[PDB]
Amino acid sequence: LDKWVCAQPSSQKATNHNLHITEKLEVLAKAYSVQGDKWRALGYAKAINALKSFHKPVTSYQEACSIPGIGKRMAEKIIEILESGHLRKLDHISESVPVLELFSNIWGAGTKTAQMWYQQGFRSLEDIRSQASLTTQQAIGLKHYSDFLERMPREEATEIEQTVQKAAQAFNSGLLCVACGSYRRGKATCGDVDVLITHPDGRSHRGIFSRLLDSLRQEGFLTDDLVSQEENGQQQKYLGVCRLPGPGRRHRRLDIIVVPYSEFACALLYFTGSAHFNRSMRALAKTKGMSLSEHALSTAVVRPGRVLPTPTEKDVFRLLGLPYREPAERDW
DNA sequence: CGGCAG
DNA sequence: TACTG
DNA sequence: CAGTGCT
DNA sequence: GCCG
Ligand SMILES: [Cl-]
Ligand SMILES: [Cl-]
Ligand SMILES: [Mg+2]
Ligand SMILES: [Mg+2]
Ligand code: NA
Ligand code: NA
Repeated sequence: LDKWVCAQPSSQKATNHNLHITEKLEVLAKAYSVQGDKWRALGYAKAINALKSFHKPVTSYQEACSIPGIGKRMAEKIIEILESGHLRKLDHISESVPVLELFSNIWGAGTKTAQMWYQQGFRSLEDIRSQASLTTQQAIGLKHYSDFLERMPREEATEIEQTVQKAAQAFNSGLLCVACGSYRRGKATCGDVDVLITHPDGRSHRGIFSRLLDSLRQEGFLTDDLVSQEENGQQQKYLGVCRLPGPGRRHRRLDIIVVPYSEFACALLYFTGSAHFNRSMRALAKTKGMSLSEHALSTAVVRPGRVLPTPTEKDVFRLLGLPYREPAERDW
């Protein structure tokens, strides 16, 4: 399993012997991403991780092609950056890219919405404010534009997780709440706070979003809601905005999901990430005739598959033939 | 040639 | 994979 | 449904 | 973009 990142520790990227190469490829990858070339950007992402994890500085066209995640096209850009120190294509990125990046950083606006605004002639958030037709989400996103681009100290994430846990455990002391995402992976700063809630009795998790959200709204803790389907009663997730009380506090993104205990480990695995780690592991499950989601690890379906027993993260690693990784080692 | 997570 | 419209 | 966001 |  040298071809899968979920099989390796992410700490390999700590000693990156190719920054002068990857720093330029990241710029190309971002241009493709904001321009909508989802797959070309994905390939660039995997090559940047392969290069970041390689043991030595790359020096040879042959050496480069041998690396999984690097083919002929990528090799030639490498040999170009090594020989000449610069990469010519970086001076031929569409001039539209910076504006596209500006717009697609509005929460709720993606590549298709950005490309449309650009075609209609908008070039600044000012134009967007005053001429674009915005969705309820995009309007909130626009209003917290800077805040949603800002990361917070992991100490503030702990306060936010504690706020949620105290509210939830107030009306059911048996609830378990866990902070996931970059927080659980050990990062010093967190872009948002990802809270996982369940009840170990297998049933008391049902019908608690309503109680929890009202409790957290009665405190003024929640300032905006991005996604919160709370009419059908099948609510699985919540995405919104919060702010801790007092001076010098910023608006922070908050994601909550409630899960039945039977799905804890898979829910825990998905929410802890990283995202590329998840896509790698899930891609690995497919090859082994399995299917991994936030709900379960299961076998392929009948042209309804069996659900494999996964009481802990460890068991999901074991069933996929992978060495276990601490959450901090899944930071791909 | 087509998938690329679910 | 779960939302929105 | 297309588009978007979550990890 | 890369991969099988
Ligand atoms: Cl991979
Ligand atoms: Cl576990
Ligand atoms: Mg996060
Ligand atoms: Mg989140
Ligand atoms: Na290769
Ligand atoms: Na966006």
